[PDB]
Amino acid sequence: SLQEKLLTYYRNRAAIPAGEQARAKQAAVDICAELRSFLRAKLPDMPLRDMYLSGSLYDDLQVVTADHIQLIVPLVLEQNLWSCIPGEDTIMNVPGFFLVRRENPEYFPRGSSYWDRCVVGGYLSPKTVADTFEKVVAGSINWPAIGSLLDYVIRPAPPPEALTLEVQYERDKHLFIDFLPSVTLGDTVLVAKPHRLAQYDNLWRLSLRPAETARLRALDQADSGCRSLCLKILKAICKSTPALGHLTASQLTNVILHLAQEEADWSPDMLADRFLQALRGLISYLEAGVLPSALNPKVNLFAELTPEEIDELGYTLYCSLSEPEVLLQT
Repeated sequence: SLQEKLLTYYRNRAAIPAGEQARAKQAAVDICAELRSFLRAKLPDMPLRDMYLSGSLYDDLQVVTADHIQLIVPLVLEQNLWSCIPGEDTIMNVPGFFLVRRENPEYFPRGSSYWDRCVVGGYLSPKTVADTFEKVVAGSINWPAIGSLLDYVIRPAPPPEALTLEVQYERDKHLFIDFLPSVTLGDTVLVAKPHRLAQYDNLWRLSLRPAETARLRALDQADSGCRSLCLKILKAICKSTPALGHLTASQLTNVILHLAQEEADWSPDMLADRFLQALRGLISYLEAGVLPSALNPKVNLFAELTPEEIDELGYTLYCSLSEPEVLLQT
């Protein structure tokens, strides 16, 4: 049955062995500690809360192999000196992105904040804040020496991933660590990440992952449902299948959250049914060219995909509907 094929696939392909996940997490802590030391010694004036490791490896959502960690760099902004503006209220008109503006510029003149060095025309530039950390990934830190010292091979990821480090942590296993400079203004948390395409690159991105995955975890906690299990299977398919790799975890997670709004029953025996509904739902969003965020409905999660990527994704999924088991090949 598709049901038993999906559970087999989960067990043998999607689930990451415990050993690699433990070893990857050590590598991340060591890198984070090396970065802590470097910033203490070289950028002591820069105000930061404690950096910490985040993402799907920390909330049991990573699949296939332990290869991706987010290192959150929480910058501290003075709450009276900075405000944020939702992109849809700016002339850029970009939902899910924000400008950050310097406030009280006369009363607290230029220099009253460290972050005044990153201001461009009165706004806190995510490009200038990212560039300050891109200098670290690209190598103001001596990663060869650190790597010899830790027994890892550490190097910058290839372009355009300028805030990402590749870390070979065991023979034959690698990890990508993304350094995410983050600011928090009231209850809004924003991240600077370089983007391919100026429209997004110029603005701070609203962090969506923690709220999306908290919704999913709450839904499953209440009924021990299979929503996460269905998500992980979809992630492992996309990770394992070259055409489908252009789908993101955030996109797949919102497909599942939209389905959880329509279907109350996610008991273990509904996995097969829900898996097929997810495929069909992805097809429908791809044909419309819009996947609204379940948490922020103005944001189109397909906005950054090109139209040919969208057409070719839709085709691959249409080809799989008659025999969905083929998506479980690796």
